[PDB]
Amino acid sequence: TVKLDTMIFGVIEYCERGSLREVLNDTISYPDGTFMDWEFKISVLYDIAKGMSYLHSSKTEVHGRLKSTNCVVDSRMVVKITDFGCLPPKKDLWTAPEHLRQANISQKGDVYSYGIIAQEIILRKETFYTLSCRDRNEKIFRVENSNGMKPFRPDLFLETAEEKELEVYLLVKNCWEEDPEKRPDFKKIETTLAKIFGLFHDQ
Amino acid sequence: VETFAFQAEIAQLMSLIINTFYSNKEIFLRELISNASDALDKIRYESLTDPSKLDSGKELKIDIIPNPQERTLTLVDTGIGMTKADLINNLGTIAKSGTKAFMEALQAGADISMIGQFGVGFYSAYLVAEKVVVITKHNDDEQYAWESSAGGSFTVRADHGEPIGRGTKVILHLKEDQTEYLEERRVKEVVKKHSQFIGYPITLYLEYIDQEELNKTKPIWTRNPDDITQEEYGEFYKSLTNDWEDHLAVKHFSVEGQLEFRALLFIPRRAPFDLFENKKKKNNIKLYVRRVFIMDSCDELIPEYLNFIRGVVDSEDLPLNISREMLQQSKILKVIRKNIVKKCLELFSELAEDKENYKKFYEAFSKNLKLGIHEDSTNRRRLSELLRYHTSQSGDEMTSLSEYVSRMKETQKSIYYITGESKEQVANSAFVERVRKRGFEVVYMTEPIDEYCVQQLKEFDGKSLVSVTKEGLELPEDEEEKKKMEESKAKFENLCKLMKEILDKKVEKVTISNRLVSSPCCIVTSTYGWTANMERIMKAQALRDMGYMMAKKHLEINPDHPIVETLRQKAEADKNDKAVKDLVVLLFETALLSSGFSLEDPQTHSNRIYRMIKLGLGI
Amino acid sequence: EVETFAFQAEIAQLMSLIINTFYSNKEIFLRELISNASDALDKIRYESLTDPSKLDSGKELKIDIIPNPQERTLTLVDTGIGMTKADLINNLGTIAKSGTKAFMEALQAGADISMIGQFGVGFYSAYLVAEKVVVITKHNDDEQYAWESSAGGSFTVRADHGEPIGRGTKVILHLKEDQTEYLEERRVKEVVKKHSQFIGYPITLYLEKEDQEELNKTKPIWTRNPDDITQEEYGEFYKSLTNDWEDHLAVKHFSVEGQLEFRALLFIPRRAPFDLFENKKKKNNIKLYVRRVFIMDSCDELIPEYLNFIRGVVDSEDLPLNISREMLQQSKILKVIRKNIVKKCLELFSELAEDKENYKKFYEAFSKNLKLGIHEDSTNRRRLSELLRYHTSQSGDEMTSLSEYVSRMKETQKSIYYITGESKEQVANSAFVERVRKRGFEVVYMTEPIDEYCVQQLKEFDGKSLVSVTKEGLELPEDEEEKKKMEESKAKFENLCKLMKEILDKKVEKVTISNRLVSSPCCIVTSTYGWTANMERIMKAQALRDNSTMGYMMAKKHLEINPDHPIVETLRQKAEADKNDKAVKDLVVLLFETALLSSGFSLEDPQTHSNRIYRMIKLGLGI
Amino acid sequence: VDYSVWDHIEVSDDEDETHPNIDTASLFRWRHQARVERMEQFQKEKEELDRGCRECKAQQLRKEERSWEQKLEDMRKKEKSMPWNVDTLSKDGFSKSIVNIKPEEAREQKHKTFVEKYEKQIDNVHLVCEETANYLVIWCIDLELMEQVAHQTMVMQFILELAKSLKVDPRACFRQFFTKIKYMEGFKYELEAFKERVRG
Ligand SMILES: Nc1ncnc2c1ncn2[C@@H]1O[C@H](COP(=O)(O)OP(=O)(O)OP(=O)(O)O)[C@@H](O)[C@H]1O
Ligand SMILES: Nc1ncnc2c1ncn2[C@@H]1O[C@H](COP(=O)(O)OP(=O)(O)OP(=O)(O)O)[C@@H](O)[C@H]1O
Repeated sequence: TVKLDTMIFGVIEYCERGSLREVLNDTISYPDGTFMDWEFKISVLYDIAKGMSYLHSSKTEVHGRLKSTNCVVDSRMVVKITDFGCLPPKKDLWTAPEHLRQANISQKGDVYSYGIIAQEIILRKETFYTLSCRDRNEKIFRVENSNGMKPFRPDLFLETAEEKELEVYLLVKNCWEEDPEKRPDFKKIETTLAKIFGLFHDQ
Repeated sequence: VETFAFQAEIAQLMSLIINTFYSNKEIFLRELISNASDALDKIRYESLTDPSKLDSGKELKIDIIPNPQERTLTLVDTGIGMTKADLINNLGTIAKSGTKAFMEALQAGADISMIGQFGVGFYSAYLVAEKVVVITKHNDDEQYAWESSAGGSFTVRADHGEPIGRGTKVILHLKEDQTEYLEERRVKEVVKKHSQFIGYPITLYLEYIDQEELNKTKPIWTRNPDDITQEEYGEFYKSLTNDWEDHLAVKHFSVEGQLEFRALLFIPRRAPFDLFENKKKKNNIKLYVRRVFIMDSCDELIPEYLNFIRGVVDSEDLPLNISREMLQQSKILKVIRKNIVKKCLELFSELAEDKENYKKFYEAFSKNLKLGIHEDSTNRRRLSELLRYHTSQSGDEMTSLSEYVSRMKETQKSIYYITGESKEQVANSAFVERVRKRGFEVVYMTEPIDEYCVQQLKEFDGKSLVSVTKEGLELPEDEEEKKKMEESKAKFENLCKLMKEILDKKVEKVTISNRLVSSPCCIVTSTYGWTANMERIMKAQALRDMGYMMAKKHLEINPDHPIVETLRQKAEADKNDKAVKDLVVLLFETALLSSGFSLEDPQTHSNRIYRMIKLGLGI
Repeated sequence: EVETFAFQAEIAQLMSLIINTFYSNKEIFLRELISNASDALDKIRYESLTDPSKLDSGKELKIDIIPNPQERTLTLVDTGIGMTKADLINNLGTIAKSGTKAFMEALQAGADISMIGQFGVGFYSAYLVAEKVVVITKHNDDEQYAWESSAGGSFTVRADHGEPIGRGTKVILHLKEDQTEYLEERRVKEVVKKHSQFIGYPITLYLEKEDQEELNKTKPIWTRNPDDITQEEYGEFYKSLTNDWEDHLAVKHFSVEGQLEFRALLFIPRRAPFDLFENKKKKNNIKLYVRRVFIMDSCDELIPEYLNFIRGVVDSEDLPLNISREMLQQSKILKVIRKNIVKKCLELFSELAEDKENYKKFYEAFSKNLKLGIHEDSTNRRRLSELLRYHTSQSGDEMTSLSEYVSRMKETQKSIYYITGESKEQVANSAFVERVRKRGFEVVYMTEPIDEYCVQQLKEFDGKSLVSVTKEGLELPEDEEEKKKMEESKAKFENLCKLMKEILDKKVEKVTISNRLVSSPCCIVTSTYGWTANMERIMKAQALRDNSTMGYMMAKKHLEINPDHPIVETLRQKAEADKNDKAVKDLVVLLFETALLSSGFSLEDPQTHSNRIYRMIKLGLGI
Repeated sequence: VDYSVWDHIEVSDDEDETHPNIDTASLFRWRHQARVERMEQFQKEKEELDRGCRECKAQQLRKEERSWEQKLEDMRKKEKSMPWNVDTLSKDGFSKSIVNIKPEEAREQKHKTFVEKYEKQIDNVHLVCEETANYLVIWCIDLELMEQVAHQTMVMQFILELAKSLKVDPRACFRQFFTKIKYMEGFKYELEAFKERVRG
């Protein structure tokens, strides 16, 4: 006379955040005040780093569309790098000048896109925000001059108040050079991120 | 520098073979019958070229005889036999088989197939015995006797007395602690479990003498179609599934190539009672090679959501193990799944071309179909096509989603729906006034598992979907309507805020909606979040829990009733009247109860209604 | 006449069988050699125990592994005892002749060593991944010797190669063409992380230049006497054994000597995992060790299902295990261990039962698992009953056990009471308890579905029965004055009962009057057998099964009316005045509808109720 | 004797790659697309290698032809070095399907024949009917061994009542009662009630 319980189907984690960009807008979904810290940023960058490191090992090591609105965060505090987006002339600040010059999305575009998304996620501001101008067409036009004689990068000149991630700032400076040759591999990034996460985890 | 040959001690290998090679006890019978079987088809092949080979006997039978008073077991078969040369080296050598030599000398084409490629089968019989004796007669050699007792020395001799025609008689002495293998139930169970698909009859003797047969069913999938008929399929299904009802769907499958196999798949009529109750280890699909039972208990063989289909798969060659229970390099076992599921799914299409039989099929297997369309992350698109659902403007029947899309109105880019608890609830609910006023269609949702599927089914042939119980529905209007209600917001502005202080929290934003023509108010849920059914279903799961996903709430108000304009006039009169307070809280209570959401404390509502009715009563 | 010969064996097919069709994976080949070095190390130590003069040929006893990808070679260098010409031409060159067993048997009567391996057919597993094998050996007497083979059918023995060596044995493996995946750095620690962690000799690993990671740091402690252990060492061993960052909660040391000797360490966790009931991976939280080697894990017939959080290890020796080194034949022996393990787990729980806030945390963590264990097992109810705690009404916030409630009973009643609801506020103020509250009795609460699951199978406690406050047949011991009061009440209200039956019926079996309401007009009660309202609500939603015939024979209700309120008196006087009016119909349907709403069931349609109250308010506002 | 052809196969995707950072729905498509483009590029490579020698076909030309011949040798070498897919191990041989569409006296027969044969005999619930139960009760009333025959009568009569409650044929509705009996107080109460009914 007992139903004999059993057959728990669990549950999928409820889908919610869909762009990793709309999270950076509303305090209702996630407060923008004192809730802002550094352990969240190092954690999310760490998950992106390990995901990219695993992805780049296999035969599908080339992604081609490194884009934050592609990245998704669920409600288990986990991050996924999906396809989502599913010839494309779709110009954006997020593409590397190596595409705008001739062709052939490759490693260097992935490194450049990683740099710009890291910038956008640390500073918490608009896409490629510059205090000098706020119109999109001249943003694209200046990008068209990125192969000129002076670089034009996201605003991370100076002032720290934090020290700490001085290494990570060295990486983000490394990602912003016209020459695509010297750009580092994933190894230094993931090692430094793992060491910082461990320093923040043993406490 | 010197070169030396390889050595191998014999004595310790003898105990190595009989102690740590197998794990159970019910396999020596299978080994012995397999040996008798290969002898049988050996002499059978020898017959077609020489009839005189069968002068010493025209019948091919295998029999087993127990005897309790001597505690002895006897196996009798008529086959090829041995000569003196065979007995000395073929049997007395560890890890050597005459089958391979015979088939290599027979390198003139393949017409028959036999088993045995290792050469340690015989000594397994020594697991539960002390003395083994073999009596052998050959077509051109005299009667010979062989005896052994696992000591390192074996005995051969010329025996006299009790002449036989030809063949082999094997007599096994038994232990004292293995008496249990001398009864009818155990031998019947073992023989029906392990070796019940051999192309020769097997009998058994119990002592008035008795005559009976342990297996009298023939293999079926070895004959080509265009000869088999429906009645044979029905009889085979009845024999295999030990039931009384017939089958519903049959399919035959055959492949080729380096990996070759044959398959039969069956779909039944009525649903089994203990289907998802599990507990019992799955025993649906069996695997065989050359008609001996190898593996069962499907683990990666077939997906979990198709655990209702019986069938049989036969192979020809496979990398087996020293002990024949497992399969080396299990990855190959995966591949067959890709060749099975697909093909099986094909059947589901062919059944759809006739009307009523598909209703009969759906009525019991809807739940399996829903679990499949949920879990199958790759073939979701194919599975989503063959669903059948209720709808508003039909009768009592169900239609297909494509038929639904075939009648879009003119400027309609979305498909609406609604989930609930029963038909009569969503039939006259408070959300379905304007969508029927303008003239459109709705799809009703009624099962607890159904609400999972819609959670994953977001798109269908270029059109998205929205839920009628979410904030921000968009449907077409015309310019007079738009000017009319935007000037309507310019009237309740003060009203738009007053509820805010009365109900403080547990309300976020209040606006004037356009979905109500016969009800004043309703409660709407946010976009990112759940519905009420989601909350109650989660509260139904008892083995789980966290939290923190509860969606926000919104409240709606209608501009047509006289009640709301009376509230407006009383509110603009003053802000210090308790009449507006109590009627607003009562309206909120009834509105929140009217939309499926659970209550908080029924005592307040009961007391309020009691006071109302008592005051109306006259006291 | 008769003859008696001896058996004979073929060589080529035997070798092919022993290489190509015996194992279920290809990672074993490292494990075999790593194991087969330590035994020789032990022989060195034991032989040196008596002769000090063997201290002048070497003081280091280790094992080193060197890979090489320019030349595609692997080297395993050990400092073992080695062999001479006779053993090299005798022991290694033949199948199934183990020197370990001979060495063990030759010396006895008070020895202490358990060398790994008795079959003698293990070394050839080196041919699983490679193409040529070579062994360099110099034991203690003559020059070094080399042995080269390729599993062809003839091996080669060679004299000194001119390499100056002190002692030990080197095994050099020539890797195949495609198996270079066994050369990069990751899989080395991945493989050695699982099998051969607990071995009593240090292990190093060389990679490059500008010594490195030693893949062993933790000497196992279960081999020691559990009488001078301390908390800190036990804690750091806990931290080493599993990946976490918190200290332990409680531990238990277990040892049985007799027909079967076996020892065990068991831990309870601290934070409950978030996937304790997630599918797949089964019950796996326990590892099986024999002779300091891992065999297998995640076998269901080891621990009862309702225990999926205890973490530890059980180790023993002298067990019958098969060739593949992945299971244990004669499964009968495996069944005996659980009957002791579960008893020791219950003993640990009972000992923990003496602590206050540790038990608070433990209960808050695993209430559901404890109650599932209560429901499932049919043998340990008497013991698992004492570990349950509940809410009450006389203590409030703080918890209580059934023993305290038994200890402070009133001296007249012979029953225990309970009530199952949705949350605390649902039943803290409901209409089902007023008379009990007035008298001064104690009613226990219940607020989780697993409590609902476990309450059905429970039958009594210390000889007292459990009765519901939501079922027909509830009485309190009172004086017969109240009895004749109800008597003349029945004699005074029968026609009202008939009317309440004949109003619309089809929903109520009978209408009765009892003493459980003092501040409410009407209430709903269930029958002596069948499901409750909460039962229907919980079982109507979860899972996939759908057949309500059972509920069709576990669902029936009765209505109760309190004949004290003024409203009942008014409706009754209008009733006996006349019964053909419509106002009586309106009032009775309203009362029944609000009773159904307050009972706990689900209304078949709230729209009609909403329309009724809306009409009432419309008339009240005078529109 | 030897098994070496079954050591290198590739799975499109099954379960064995689940690093909790990548989405399975995207990884699956990525792997499948990678395999198909690899197939296509090797396909064009064989066409190029073929066309080389084919258009090649004096001593220099012979040397070129030999060099492309060795190139084809290398191509077969790499082909033999390529792993097995899921799309080269099998082909179809034949298939077919069948829909399986279906196209007082009985009471008297099932009474007399079944009652006679089962009275001689005394699978039951599979074959016996209400008249068989009536004659079993008749045998019991002739009797009043006792307890066991009464027990079987209550057991199969309860099976018939369960079938009536479920409104289904008891011919395939007998395993559920046993799997539920493997309630006891109610069964004993009904047992004694039926015992006092038949004895009275
Ligand atoms: N009853 C029998 N009749 C004829 N030949 C037999 C019989 N029993 C054994 N043999 C002979 O014994 C040899 C096979 O012995 P063994 O059973 O050890 O090997 P196997 O055939 O590879 O085993 P298995 O088929 O059980 O895997 C063959 O030469 C076969 O002819
Ligand atoms: N490097 C070595 N140094 C010394 N003795 C060795 C060495 N390798 C093997 N032996 C010895 O040679 C014999 C061959 O052992 P083999 O590997 O065949 O089987 P085993 O020892 O029974 O099993 P296992 O390898 O599982 O321990 C044993 O007596 C073993 O102790």
